[PDB]
Amino acid sequence: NVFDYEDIQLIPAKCIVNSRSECDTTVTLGKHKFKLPVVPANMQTIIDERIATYLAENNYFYIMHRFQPEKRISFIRDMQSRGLIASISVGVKEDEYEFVQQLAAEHLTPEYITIDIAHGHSNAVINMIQHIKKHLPESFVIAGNVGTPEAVRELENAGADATKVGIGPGKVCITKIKTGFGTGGWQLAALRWCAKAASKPIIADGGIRTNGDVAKSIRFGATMVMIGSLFAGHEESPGETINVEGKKMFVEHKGSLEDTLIEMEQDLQSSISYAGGTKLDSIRTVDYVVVKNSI
Amino acid sequence: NVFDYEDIQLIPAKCIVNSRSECDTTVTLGKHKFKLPVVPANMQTIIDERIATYLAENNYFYIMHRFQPEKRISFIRDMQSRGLIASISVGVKEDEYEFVQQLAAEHLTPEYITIDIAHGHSNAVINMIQHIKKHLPESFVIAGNVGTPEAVRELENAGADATKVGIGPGKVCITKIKTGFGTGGWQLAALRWCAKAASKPIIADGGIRTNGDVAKSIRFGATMVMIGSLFAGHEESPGETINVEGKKMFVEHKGSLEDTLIEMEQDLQSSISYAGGTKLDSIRTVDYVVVKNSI
Amino acid sequence: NVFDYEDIQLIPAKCIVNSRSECDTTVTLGKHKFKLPVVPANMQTIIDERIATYLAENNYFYIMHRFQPEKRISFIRDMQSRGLIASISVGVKEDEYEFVQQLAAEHLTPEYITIDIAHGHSNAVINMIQHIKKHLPESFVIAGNVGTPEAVRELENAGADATKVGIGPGKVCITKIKTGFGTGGWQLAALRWCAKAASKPIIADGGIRTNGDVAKSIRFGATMVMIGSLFAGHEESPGETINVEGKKMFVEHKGSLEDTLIEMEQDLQSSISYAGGTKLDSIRTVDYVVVKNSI
Amino acid sequence: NVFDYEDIQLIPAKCIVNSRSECDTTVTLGKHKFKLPVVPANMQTIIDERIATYLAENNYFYIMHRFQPEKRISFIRDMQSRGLIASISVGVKEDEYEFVQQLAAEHLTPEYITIDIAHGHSNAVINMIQHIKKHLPESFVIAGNVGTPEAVRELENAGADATKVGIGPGKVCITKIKTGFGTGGWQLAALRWCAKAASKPIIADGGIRTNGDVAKSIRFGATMVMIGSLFAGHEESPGETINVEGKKMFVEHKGSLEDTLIEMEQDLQSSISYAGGTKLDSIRTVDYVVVKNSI
Repeated sequence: NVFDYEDIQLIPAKCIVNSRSECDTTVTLGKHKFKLPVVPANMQTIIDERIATYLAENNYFYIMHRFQPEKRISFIRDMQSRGLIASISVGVKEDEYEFVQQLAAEHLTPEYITIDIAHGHSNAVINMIQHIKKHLPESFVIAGNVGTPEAVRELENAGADATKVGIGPGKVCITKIKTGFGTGGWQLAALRWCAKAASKPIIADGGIRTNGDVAKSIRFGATMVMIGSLFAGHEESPGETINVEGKKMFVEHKGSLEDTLIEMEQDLQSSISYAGGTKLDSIRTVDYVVVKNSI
Repeated sequence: NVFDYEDIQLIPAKCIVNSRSECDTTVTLGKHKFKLPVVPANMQTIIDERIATYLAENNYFYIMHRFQPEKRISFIRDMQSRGLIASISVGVKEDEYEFVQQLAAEHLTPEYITIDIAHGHSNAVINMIQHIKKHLPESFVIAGNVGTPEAVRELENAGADATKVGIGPGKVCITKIKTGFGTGGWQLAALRWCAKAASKPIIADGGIRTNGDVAKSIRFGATMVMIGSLFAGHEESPGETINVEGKKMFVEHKGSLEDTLIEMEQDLQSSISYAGGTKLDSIRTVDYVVVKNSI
Repeated sequence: NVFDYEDIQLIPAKCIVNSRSECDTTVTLGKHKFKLPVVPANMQTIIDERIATYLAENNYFYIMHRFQPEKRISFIRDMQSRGLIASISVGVKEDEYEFVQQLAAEHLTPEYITIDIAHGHSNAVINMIQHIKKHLPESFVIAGNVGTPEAVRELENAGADATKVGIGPGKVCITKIKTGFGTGGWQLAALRWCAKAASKPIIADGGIRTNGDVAKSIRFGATMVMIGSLFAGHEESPGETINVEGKKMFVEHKGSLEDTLIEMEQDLQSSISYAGGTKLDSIRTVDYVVVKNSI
Repeated sequence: NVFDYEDIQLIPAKCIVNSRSECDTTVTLGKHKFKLPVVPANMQTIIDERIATYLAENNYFYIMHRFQPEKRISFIRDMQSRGLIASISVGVKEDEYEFVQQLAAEHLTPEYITIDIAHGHSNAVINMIQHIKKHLPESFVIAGNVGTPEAVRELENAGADATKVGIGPGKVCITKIKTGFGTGGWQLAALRWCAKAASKPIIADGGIRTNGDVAKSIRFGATMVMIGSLFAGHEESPGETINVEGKKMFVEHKGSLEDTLIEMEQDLQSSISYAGGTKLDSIRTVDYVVVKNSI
């Protein structure tokens, strides 16, 4: 009964809008509303401070990476002084306990904290959730990564306000190849399985290959969809651009992040049109089929 | 229980003809009889006025595109004055309401009108059917595109004389990739599903890769099969031809449309031979299997 | 429940021989015994008179093609005068009725006659069987091609001494692509299905890609296996050979037919070894599995 | 119900270690403990005397090949005099009966003897087990190769201390292609099937493509995993190395065997981490899924 993104087709329902433009693609996560149910991967190869500022300035969700952890206290302070959301990443080591205590003492509370660990179903993650909720009670805590309903439950019960689902979701990623474990090759069914157990929002993390996979993630129960590859290789992205005969970034060149986000929004409005609704939640009650040949 | 064209093999029955030439490939749609149960895609990259005249002059069904909508009233008038069928396309916008009223006033009635919309299960399409049937009662109305039995039913009930079935049927088309919705990758099973509900003729639209897929569409309940790629890239087709070392059209060169239609007819006679009959409907009662590896 | 050659693995049983050389690969068809349960395709691109003489001289089964039908009466006479089996092909047209009568009058009786028609489940084939059995009662009659158990039954009941099973068996052959009918992509399961109904020997025709597919055909109930591609492109084969940097025939070059037949025999002895027997029929009672990914 | 390595994903359990370094990857086979549950293929293209000495000196299991059988008595004597395990291969021919008797007479007892035959379910193998156990009772006897639970049972019952499972396990190996028999294309399910019957340790032989397949073999019941390709093409391996623009060995160049074994150990510690344990046996009780598209 297991499948992935490429195996699913959603079934259209009666169209009730006269134009895509009528369809509302917004979503709320905790106390804030955002333009789209998508978020760039919280990695230094995908996001940086300039991209995060663009995103927050235009009401798109972001989560900053923790590659330069010494910069996070200033990052928070600065975003919040421009009236922008501060959304950061933390780990679970002893120095991250101090970091959090530090924040509590300057009375900085980031709107969002993501605990970002490969194998996030652990007491290390559980204790960090409990520590964060003690010292920064107003922070919205996203915990992961997990791959099972028992894990989602345990993390929600520890106090997480959301969980991030995906354990080496790519079909040929390192985790899958080297360990034999994870959601690689069945990420969509894994998401469904985890979502059926969840009382709190889920961020679906990875395995996204097309804009249609965003609608599919919403059907099987995501609130936010975390995306790597589709956001990689924009002019704004980390790295260098390579007439000539067509650019490459570090593998091809996708142009402007802004155009990509607009197209994502348009494609998602089309999805809502086909779902027979006018808003994002309409995607959640469409029927679907599992196709025979998907590759 | 879902599959597509490549997964199906039809099972032969006792041959009762001494020659393919004995097999009748004709079909009727409304008040007219045609040579073959196939029709070119109603798009400007596939059909034009010269091709439509060839087709009507030789008793092949066609449906003209609406890319130059201002030419349709003259097109109708001219075909009908040469004793040829006029088969046109319309949309659902306010100006198409006027267009239809225009026709009613010059007492032009095209034999066939196709309402051609991407997501055709809509009140926009339902109201256009009702408008057409009021002002041009003698016009044979084909409505689409749809992908479900509830849609076929609703459109038939609104007054359509046929429906066109297929929602981004190609395995790697835009609709599938960008929205996650439609019949892409299971077009044959979608056709079967829709056909079981239908009281009126169905035009099966797209996913056709081989001439054998025409017989397969007939088995699972099509009356006409709408074809794009197989008709693309003929000398007569829109675009330009490119010794040398073998032509290309815009991707390869298939030669003469007339030879393609002859071969389609011969291949279809072979299908009837294998079906144990002498006419097209014999294909409808053959057994079939769903193969394991189809790619 | 349908599959093909690539989906099947046969399961080994306790080995009871000390050497492959102990295993007997012979088979009987009618009144004669042959070295191997394989036979080249009866086509002019695969067999000719020199190859047929080699085969008969060494107790391998052959069936000559009918591309030069005027030569068949002399071919029979000449083989039989060298004490060799005469095995020919016939069609079902009125002149083939005369041909047969001709034979009856010179009291030439070929040991084997193959009625070779694409869609062999027909009254044309049934009447030719009955005609042959009237005028040449001692001839062993192989009739085909068929693809169903009802067809095998009808042909056996008409008087055939064997049937040939396969209707466009190749995964990308003409019949499959152009008509949508036949055993293409499920030839092994088709063979099994037909074999369960049969009271007389079956020749399994086509879809053979490896020497292991010969054992597989035997398991699912063949007596002789007709092979095209594996016998194509030998030095002895029709066509022309193309240092240099390695030969081609018309697509690569396989060397000597004799070496190919020796290797086929050795590979088949290995199959019998793995089947836990010492003779060909041991392959018929092994267990098997249907694998998940076969391509 | 049949599958292979590529179809399986193991499901993570709650992580209980603070570091991979906490996880114990050791295994015992008979009277000795080794670093890893892996062993190089006992073939001259993979192992030699220098590699065997490295392995034994560092507490990795090895099994020497028998390509130069005249060297085995000296090999044993020499290893054992350096305080190293002697692990050799034997066949089942009459001269191997003498070889064994020879050993018994110089009172050389190798710690490990592997009876290495393609089709090892045979009385030839059964009698060699019984001969070995009579003349060298202290030798740990591994018998194979087998592919069924009845074979494992018969060999265990004859006196084998372990069995080696795999009959042409590779997807495109000779045995599969030429005979139609064996575990090729379903090696993991074959291992599971055989393991459920076994009272003694199993060595899983072949079909390993990734380090994650080691954990998968452990889940479905291996004690040691025999590996060919992943160990082929190291600087230390048999053959010759080919700036320049990147080395090849005989197909690419993998560098140092020592680095490969370290990485294998690290990857396997990660597997134990994901399995929710601290030792190898934790992998044995994880849940798993069978994915839809695996290629």
